[PDB]
Amino acid sequence: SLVELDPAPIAPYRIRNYTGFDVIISTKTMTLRLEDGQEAPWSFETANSISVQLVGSGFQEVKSIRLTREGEFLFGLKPKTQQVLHKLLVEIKLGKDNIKYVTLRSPLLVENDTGIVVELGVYDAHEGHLLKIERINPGESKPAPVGAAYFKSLLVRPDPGFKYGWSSDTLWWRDLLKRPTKTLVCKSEQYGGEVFYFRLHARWDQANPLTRNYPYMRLKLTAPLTIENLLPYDFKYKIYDRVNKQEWNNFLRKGGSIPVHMVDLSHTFLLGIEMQDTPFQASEFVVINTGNADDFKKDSHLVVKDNAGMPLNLRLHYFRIPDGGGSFKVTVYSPYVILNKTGLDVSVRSKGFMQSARAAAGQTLIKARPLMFSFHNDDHRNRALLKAGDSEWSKPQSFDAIGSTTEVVLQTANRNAEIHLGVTVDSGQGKYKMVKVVTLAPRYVIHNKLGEDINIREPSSSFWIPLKHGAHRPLHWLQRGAVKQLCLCYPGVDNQWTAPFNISDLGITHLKIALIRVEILMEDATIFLNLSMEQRNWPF
Amino acid sequence: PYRIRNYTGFDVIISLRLEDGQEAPWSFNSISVQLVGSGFQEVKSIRLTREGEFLFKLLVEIKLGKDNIKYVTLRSPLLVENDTGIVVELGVYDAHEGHLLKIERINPGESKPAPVGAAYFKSLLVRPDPGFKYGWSSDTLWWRDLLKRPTKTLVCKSEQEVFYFRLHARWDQANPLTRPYMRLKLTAPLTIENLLPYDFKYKIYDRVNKQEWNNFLRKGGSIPVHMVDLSHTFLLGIEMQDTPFQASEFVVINTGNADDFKKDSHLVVKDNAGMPLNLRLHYFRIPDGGGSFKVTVYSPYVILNKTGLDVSVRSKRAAAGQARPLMFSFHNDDHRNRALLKAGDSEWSKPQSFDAIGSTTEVVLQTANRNAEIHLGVTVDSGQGKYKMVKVVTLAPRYVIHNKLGEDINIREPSSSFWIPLKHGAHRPLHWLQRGAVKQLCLCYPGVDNQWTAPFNISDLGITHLKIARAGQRQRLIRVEILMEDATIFLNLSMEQRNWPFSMRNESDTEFTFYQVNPTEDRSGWRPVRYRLPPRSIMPYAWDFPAAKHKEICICAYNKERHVKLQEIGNLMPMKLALPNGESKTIDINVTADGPTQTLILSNY
Repeated sequence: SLVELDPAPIAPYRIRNYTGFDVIISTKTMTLRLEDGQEAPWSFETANSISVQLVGSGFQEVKSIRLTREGEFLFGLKPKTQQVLHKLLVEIKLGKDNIKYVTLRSPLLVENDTGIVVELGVYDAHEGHLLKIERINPGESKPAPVGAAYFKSLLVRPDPGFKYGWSSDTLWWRDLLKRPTKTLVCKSEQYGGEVFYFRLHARWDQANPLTRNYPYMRLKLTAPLTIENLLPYDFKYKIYDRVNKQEWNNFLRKGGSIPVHMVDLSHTFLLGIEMQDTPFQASEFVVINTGNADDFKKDSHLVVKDNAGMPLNLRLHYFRIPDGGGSFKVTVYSPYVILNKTGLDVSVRSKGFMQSARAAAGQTLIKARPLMFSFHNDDHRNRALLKAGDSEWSKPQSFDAIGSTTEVVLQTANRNAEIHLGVTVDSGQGKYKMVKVVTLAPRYVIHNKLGEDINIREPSSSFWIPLKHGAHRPLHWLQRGAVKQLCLCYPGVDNQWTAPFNISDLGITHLKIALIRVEILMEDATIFLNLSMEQRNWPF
Repeated sequence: PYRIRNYTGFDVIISLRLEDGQEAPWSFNSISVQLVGSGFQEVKSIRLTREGEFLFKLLVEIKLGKDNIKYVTLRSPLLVENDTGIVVELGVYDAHEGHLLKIERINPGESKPAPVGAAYFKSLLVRPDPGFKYGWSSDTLWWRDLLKRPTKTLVCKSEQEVFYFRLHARWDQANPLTRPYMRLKLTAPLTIENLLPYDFKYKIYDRVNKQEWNNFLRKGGSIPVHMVDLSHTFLLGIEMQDTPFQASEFVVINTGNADDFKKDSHLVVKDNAGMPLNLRLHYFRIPDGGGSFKVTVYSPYVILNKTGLDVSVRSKRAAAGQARPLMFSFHNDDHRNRALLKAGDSEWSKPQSFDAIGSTTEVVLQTANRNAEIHLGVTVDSGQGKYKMVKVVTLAPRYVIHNKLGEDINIREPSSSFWIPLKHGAHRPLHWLQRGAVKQLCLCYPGVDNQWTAPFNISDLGITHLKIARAGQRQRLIRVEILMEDATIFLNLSMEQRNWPFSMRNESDTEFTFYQVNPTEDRSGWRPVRYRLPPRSIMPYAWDFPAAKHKEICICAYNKERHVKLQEIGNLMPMKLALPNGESKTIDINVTADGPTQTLILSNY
């Protein structure tokens, strides 16, 4: 056999060298030589401190670097030339893997918060020469070389394959102390009009005085615009710059987000969408960013008209990227999404407070597409009306109550049956938190697990309907009464119907047929009836 | 399968000799009835297969009862129904000689006929039970007078106090035997029903026959009144015991013939502070009663405070008479009227509907000067059975936790340093919660140097397993059952007395180590917990962090790692390990499904 055990449970450092020089790290016995850009694990087999010497830098070996606390600790490189005090920054981050990541670098950091590879170049602006160039992956950061961050300037460009040149201005920390926020312009090598845009924000602690004497900054590079699609459909979008009059076309799936590097935030630019697979036309342009010269208020809504002409008022959410220096995300969403899960084709109308009732835009027939829904204005007194099949229109229902289940009883046309629906209104899960999801369901659903086919009938009614084994079916039309009931029979002729059982009484109920267990359980405004053969002892 | 009731006023012979007033069974399909000493011939060819009223004047009533037996009452076509609650004596009166012939008792609910032959010539009189000491009816009950005036008040003076019946006579207008085929129903003139959640003492006043009448009525109770006449305008006044309400003013429950007072559809009670409550009065006319009716005092809303907090309700003024159930009304009857709730030290709520029949809503209350919220569940239903006109509004906690672990436990929201104790066998509402879309909880054994568990989502309905351990002790599995009753998510914490969902079975000659993969934003609380699986061993495992979306494990051997899932059946994808002696080993990985348990088998290839 095997040894049965109880389920009880059971290189702590990783050092990277981003200094621009080869380093030698020795404990205060064990040595590790690291090239520039390489990382290696580290363990201590004085206390828990190391000593770092930058090879070929002309700097003394920094002693007594304790690696136990986390944060950014600055050490003074000892041969000061002319009151220059160059600093080595040791950054320690305790990651989620319970491993302290240790970065040896200069205090100037460049953060790539874009989705593409960015090349950072070390530039001598007096000589016109690019000393070195390092690549930064998306979501990563790289520093200027140690020592060179004080004297040399910086340039950024995208990945060469994109054929965009270096930034037309430099990234100089003494200029960034007075002007930390800057749009970085990169001209194209294939089109004079084509111009890639970065947006740079520089940030530091305003209490540390060393940033007035040394580049102790972080330089975050972002996309100036990000477009998120939280509709339940895809769209093709069209960005128009009012200045110099360019238009850029692209595609965006449901749930997706895309960065744009083709617009500058000093220009007024506009968004237009054309939703795919939906009875709506292309939208008009809405102002998603104003310029420094223009004074347009940016649009909070986006109108799409269907093929009949009725409007749908989508909403635009703006989120400023933190530490981004004015770069933002725009999100197109529908304020309501109605899910028709009744099985019957459902018409939805919108009625205002003092306004009249109008039909909803883009209503199709069922297999049921999700229906984007908005009111004509943003009143809390606005309500909606529902119609299921050949039923009468509903009472005014509220789609604003977050986390609510409501029974809706519809009287029906030319008969005395009634349709019973369950309406759930929730907020969308995760990133769809600003979208109110309205599920329309039948209130009663019966499911057959008896092993064979069955016939069901409400006992105040001569109208019977079958139900196959393993098939679920809703119970739409019901006869009027306070308590709702049902009866079962086998499909053989001259078999007898059962006693009536209340289909709204939650719990288990036994029922003899010529023992059947009916369990009755509510789930998201829908009472589910489950029929089964009782495989236990009878209660009497 | 037959039962014959001889109510003819004579003795009959059925071909069974049945005397007058005696019932007897019968089987066999027709019979013949001889009325002995009546001066009539033998009625024969009496079919007993169909139900109804058949005339031969002689009447045979056949009723197919609940015990599917053929009830066969032989009678005259003049029947007196006792639909009152007391025993009624019926007398056969000869008004030309002042002469009472026979006296027949009628129990409540049943009916008794006039004698055959004497119905067409002699009049009738009713009275109550002679233990009540009330005389006969002052007027006579003559059916020719009832053919023109079918509805009357029957008055009975006391023998040392006036008793009243309401008589209505009904018949088929298309019957050819008009001018005595009729039914004479006797009802109480008034019935008062209490559908309040408190008892009251009531008092009936009247303008004519100035006579106050005081009595008591419990909750859910109904009482007939025989001391008033429907020709009199009379008034009802209630006073509820064990309430903070005072006595009510008199409202008009019956108008007279000569008066023009409107019948009050409402009844206002006032509390000890002066705030009003508008109870409603439902009137139900008794069918074929001749205008006798039932009045019903009910509250339009009953608010049940099941939260455990002190709750105030306002109506858009404050509610009157503010756990006992709270009767609630609005100032008027508009569907745009809403209410506001306050619970404890929280702000007032959004406008809530008490008219939304069959609804469960979640109400979130921002508390005063702190960033915690109170989460409530509001359920609005109609009452059960006879309470269907009352709207019942239950205020409940949104979340309730229940300890069935056997030991005491401590609970904590994972974004909070504030922990709450929880004794064994104790229900507790989770009122105050931190803000956020995903509400979570953590458990810990009491005492320091004990670690908290992984967070689990308390809004995800179903079964969730959670691993817990004391300091230096082994792990035990907690079953967390999360179920929604009605605006109340009950969390039940028990110790799992079932095999664990996973069994790591290392059949190979290689020591492994396994851990749950980092999902990364996340709210699983993932920390590194590695387990050692020595060669030829087995150990049950439950997810270390059940709040993760994608859940896989990572097995590790000789600085090699392999992610494997734990729900699929696997694909026997082997893992190649480079051993320090220079050779290579190959570990086959399979997942079998033993019922609810998924077993991971690592073998040698």
